[PDB]
Amino acid sequence: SGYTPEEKLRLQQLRELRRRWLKDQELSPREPVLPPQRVSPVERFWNKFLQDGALWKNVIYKTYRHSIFAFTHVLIPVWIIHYYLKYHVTTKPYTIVEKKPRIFPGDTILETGEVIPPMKEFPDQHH
Amino acid sequence: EPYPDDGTGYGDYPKLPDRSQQERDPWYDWDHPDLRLNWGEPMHWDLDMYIRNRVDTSPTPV
Amino acid sequence: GAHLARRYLGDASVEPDPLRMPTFPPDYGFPERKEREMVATQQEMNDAQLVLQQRDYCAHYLIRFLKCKRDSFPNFLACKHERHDWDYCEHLDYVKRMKEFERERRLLQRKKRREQREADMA
Amino acid sequence: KRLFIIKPSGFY
Amino acid sequence: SDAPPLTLEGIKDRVLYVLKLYDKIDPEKLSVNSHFMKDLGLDSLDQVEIIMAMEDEFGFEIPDIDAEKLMCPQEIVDYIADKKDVYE
Amino acid sequence: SKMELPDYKQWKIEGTPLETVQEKLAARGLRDPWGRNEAWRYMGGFANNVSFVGALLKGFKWGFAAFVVAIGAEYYLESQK
Amino acid sequence: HAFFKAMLFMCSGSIIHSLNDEQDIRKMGGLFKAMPFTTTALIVGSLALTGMPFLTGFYSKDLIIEAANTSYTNAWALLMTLIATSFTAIYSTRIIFFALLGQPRFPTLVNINENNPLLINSIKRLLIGSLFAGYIISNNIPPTTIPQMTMPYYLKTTALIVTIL
Amino acid sequence: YLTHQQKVLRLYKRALRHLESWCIHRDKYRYFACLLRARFDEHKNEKDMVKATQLLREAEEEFWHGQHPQPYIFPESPGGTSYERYECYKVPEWCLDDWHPSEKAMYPDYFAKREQWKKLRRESWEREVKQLQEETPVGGPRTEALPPARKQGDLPPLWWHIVTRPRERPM
Amino acid sequence: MNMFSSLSLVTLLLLTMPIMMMSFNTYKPSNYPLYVKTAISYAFITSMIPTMMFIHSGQELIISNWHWLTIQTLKLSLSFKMDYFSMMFIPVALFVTWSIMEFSMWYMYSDPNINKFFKYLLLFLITMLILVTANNLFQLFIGWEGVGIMSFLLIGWWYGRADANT
Amino acid sequence: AGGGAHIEPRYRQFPQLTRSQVIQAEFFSATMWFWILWRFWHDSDAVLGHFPYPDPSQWTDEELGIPPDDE
Amino acid sequence: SFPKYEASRLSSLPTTLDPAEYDISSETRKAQAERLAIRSRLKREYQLQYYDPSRRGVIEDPALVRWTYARSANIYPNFRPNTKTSLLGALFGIGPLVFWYYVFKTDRDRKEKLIQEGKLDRTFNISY
Ligand SMILES: C[C@H](CCC(=O)O)[C@H]1CC[C@H]2[C@@H]3[C@H](O)C[C@@H]4C[C@H](O)CC[C@]4(C)[C@H]3C[C@H](O)[C@]12C
Ligand SMILES: *C(=O)CCCCCCCCCCCCC
Repeated sequence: SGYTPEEKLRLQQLRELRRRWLKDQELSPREPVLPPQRVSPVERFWNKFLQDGALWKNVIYKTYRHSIFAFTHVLIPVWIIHYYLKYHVTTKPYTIVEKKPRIFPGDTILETGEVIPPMKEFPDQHH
Repeated sequence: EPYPDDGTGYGDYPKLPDRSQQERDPWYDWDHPDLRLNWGEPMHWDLDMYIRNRVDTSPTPV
Repeated sequence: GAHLARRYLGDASVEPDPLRMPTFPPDYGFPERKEREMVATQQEMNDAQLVLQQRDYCAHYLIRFLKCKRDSFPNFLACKHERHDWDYCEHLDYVKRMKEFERERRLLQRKKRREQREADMA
Repeated sequence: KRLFIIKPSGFY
Repeated sequence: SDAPPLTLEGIKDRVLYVLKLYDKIDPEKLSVNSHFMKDLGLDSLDQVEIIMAMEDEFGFEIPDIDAEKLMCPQEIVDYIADKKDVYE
Repeated sequence: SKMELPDYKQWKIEGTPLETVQEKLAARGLRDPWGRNEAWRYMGGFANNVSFVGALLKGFKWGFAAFVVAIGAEYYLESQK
Repeated sequence: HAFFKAMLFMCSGSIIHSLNDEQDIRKMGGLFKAMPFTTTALIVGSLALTGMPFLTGFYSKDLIIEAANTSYTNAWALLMTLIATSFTAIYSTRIIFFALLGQPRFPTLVNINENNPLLINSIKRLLIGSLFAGYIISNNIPPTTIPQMTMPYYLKTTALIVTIL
Repeated sequence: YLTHQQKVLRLYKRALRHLESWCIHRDKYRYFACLLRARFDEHKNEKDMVKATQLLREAEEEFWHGQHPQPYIFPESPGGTSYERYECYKVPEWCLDDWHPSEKAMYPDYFAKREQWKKLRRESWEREVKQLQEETPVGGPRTEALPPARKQGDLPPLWWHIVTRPRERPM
Repeated sequence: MNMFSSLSLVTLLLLTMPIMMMSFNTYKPSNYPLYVKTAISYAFITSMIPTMMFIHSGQELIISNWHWLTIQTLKLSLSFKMDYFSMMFIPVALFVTWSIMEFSMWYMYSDPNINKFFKYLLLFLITMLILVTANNLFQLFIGWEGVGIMSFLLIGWWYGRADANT
Repeated sequence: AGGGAHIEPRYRQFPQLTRSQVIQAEFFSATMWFWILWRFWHDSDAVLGHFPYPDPSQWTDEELGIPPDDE
Repeated sequence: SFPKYEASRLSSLPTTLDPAEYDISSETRKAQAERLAIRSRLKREYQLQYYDPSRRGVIEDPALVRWTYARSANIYPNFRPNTKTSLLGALFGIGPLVFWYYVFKTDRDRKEKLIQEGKLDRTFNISY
């Protein structure tokens, strides 16, 4: 059942071509030939500063990355939202409805100073 | 084998076995591997239903 | 529980009917039962936003518990003293429901005995 | 050993 | 996905390393260009289980149509390397 | 880098449960010529694998140490204040 | 459920990746030592899935079974819930035995390496959540019902026993 | 079709893998793998083709009744969890002819070699046609096997797509 | 009411920022997976502040910020319900997604389209938080169908696999 | 994949480990049992029982109002 | 020995258990030669165009065209109105229309009465 002499010859003829083909599918040291991609001043400055390991200046670098992220993603949006909610949404009826705060027996109200009676005495229990 | 001349407009289109494409030789070098067809082969009348995505007629353990 | 067999694989009147209880009058059997009271008041429960199912006699201990949660924040590993007060009162309330059930269970048998005696003899 | 990844023309 | 590739030397070593653990061939007489039915005296049923131990090593099945055509250890290296695109 | 395949003659079916299969195959006039190929699984670092209860108890040795000290320390704290 | 169920899939992700895209447990095993950290989470989650006391699963699943048993309910439906809890342990153990215990059934050349910091940290956070999430949530959410404490001794630990069996 | 020798060989491979699925543990599989081999060893040769078929038909019936409902499948074989998982990454090579020149300039070396293959493929095509219409009966080919090149410098007929097919893990 | 309302919508708006930046505004192909993970990381922190205020005072509010459509006597508004259910699931869903997002950086590292993969995961999360916070049935249906379609796109992630399409 | 260690794949041997890998794995497992044992101590009631279950049969007709059979 | 295999419409008979793959007569194997003979001829015809480097476009497949032409444009000329086509047409075509008419007509007649009589709850129904 093994390969006939012609079958095995053809495989070797092709097997040499495929190995040659797969060898051609390799990138030369220059490739890919990227265009003259300029680098912004921030990019180049950090590269020099990040040359040495200097663990002490990587926490600072991490802080800088998070500081910028926390500014353009958590601080500017909240300004826009707070400005939006405070001066456009809250100016219309029932746009923002908050459940009334729970009042417990024996509290003090900030709006009027009312002091609700504490409670009726309990039939003291144990356990 | 033509379909029965029962008047449902089948004409002389060959009637092939109601075997799905999912139960064709997965290893044979098909011209259309996903369809499990061969260029120039007569297509089953219900080929679109029997493609490997819709209807499976393979034998089952039970 | 354990009385399901006594409700299906046995006599019926021996076991009460939860959907219809109480069956016998509310006073017959005790010498002037003291009406159960409620420490809290409607205006107080309403202002605490207690869920309707919590508007029971066990309230006024939940209200105490809720105050501790808001007044101890963040101390979620605390206020356990009030947790047991409301839980314990809930435990007692459940006992009464069983006590109501046990009362109903026997009075049905007592009705069986009285009817059986008068019916059997005559 | 980077190899060439054949992709359809992404310029258009 | 982080799996190191396969080299021609690596494939050949493992092919023999599995046969050498087979208690039906003499390791000293086992050569890469050594038949299975004409040199080492093995039955076809032994050949079939030769593939199973071969497949379980490389972790991929070989078609039965093309399984009953590998009668030399070199041909196994050609088949495994060709299927997985190994060139150097 | 080259892959240094270990020596192929160290995988011995002796002293492994695969041997028990060989014994029960000899008692019927048959042999299985693959035990050496599968021998690497039961030896080396793969021998003496834990049991189901032994896995669920992983860390209990050190965990129980923390529990004993913690409860005792808390008891001391209670008395102090 | 989201905590430990999410963790279980990630732990199985390490095993699949390590074994060169192998998902059949019948070609796994002997990973209790090779992949310790993945093993720890695969066991911690499996115990939270089955409802071990005081882990994340316990504070939700156990309360459900206590309420199911002691509530006016369909009898056959209640039985299936109790049977299923026992069935949870059987397939939960099926994973551990056929992937961690026993002897390795994977091919000879493998690249077990569960050390990438992303893999450890991602698993680690859910591992912390898988253990402490239930306790934190239960003690902070405000009550809105009347949970049933008093009940027969055989309806307070039924969930634990069936899991053990 | 498939002769009679091949069917038993195929059945033996399936029986072991299905048996391997039930056993799981390797030690059990070795114990039963040889036992199942013995049952084949009992009826080797034996001639009597009429009786040979009866043993195989009975064998197939036994295999069907005892096959595993969920046999183990290799991840990258029909039915496997990774079968065709990378067919979406396999782009043909004729698409490179459609690339824009501005993005061919990123690979000056690669497309320099392609012209050699395309140049090679064009020049060899005429011989491949001759090589096929000479080594073929009058009534068209009766097999799917192709002949190799009966010369030096001639490539095998119909090699372009076989050789240049996409790699198994192109990305 | 000013902090609770603001910090409850910033969580949803933050998740949309990575997708907005896909319009070739900031081109970071090699770091987009890390960009999304960080956004999920910060969304969890912001969502915790509204959660804590509920655990403390039981504060719940509904924000109906935009009036979309009015069909005679039916006023459809984009309304968000920040209540018991919404405030507890959002931190948990984000927390688990945070872990899944980091895991996907390693597991899907060799994927050529990992950026597309991280976009689809982020699309699902947005559609899920629309489902969780919906206050009217129509808005709930937007998320209901949104998660369904993103499930279609991610199951069929390897579109060459006939069994994935099935 | 991007980072991690560089432990080479043993051909047929037990895979190499790292210090931090084993230590962290055993650290949490030890924490799982401390948490269970510590929690099983203070709140064993939630896993065994909160309050004793009353036994109805052990009650008296006086506390249930069962009248005498005379009337 | 073992129970036989019952072949259904959606469960073909396994080729191993089919009592025709074992016996191979002179004529039975001859037929398989023609099947492979023709199908290998087409495989050759396809490969001549497929591998040609001077061919850009689509290799029209006459089998595919015959498939679509038989499924759409060749049905009516081969149609005869008879007992099966007429009875199937009436049942599939007109049956559902008549079935649905009575479901909706009956439903709306019932609902109309409950509104005239004031027995239908429409307290908050002001969107129709
Ligand atoms: C903060 C985060 C990771 C920082 C860390 O190493 O911990 C880093 C990873 C890539 C960064 C982002 C990418 O650079 C793309 C965006 C462009 C600018 O850098 C600012 C916003 C921007 C969205 C960045 C925010 C932040 O600096 C990111 C998100
Ligand atoms: C009453 O509602 C009981 C309903 C059945 C639930 C409990 C089933 C398990 C009982 C196990 C203990 C049986 C006594 C040995």
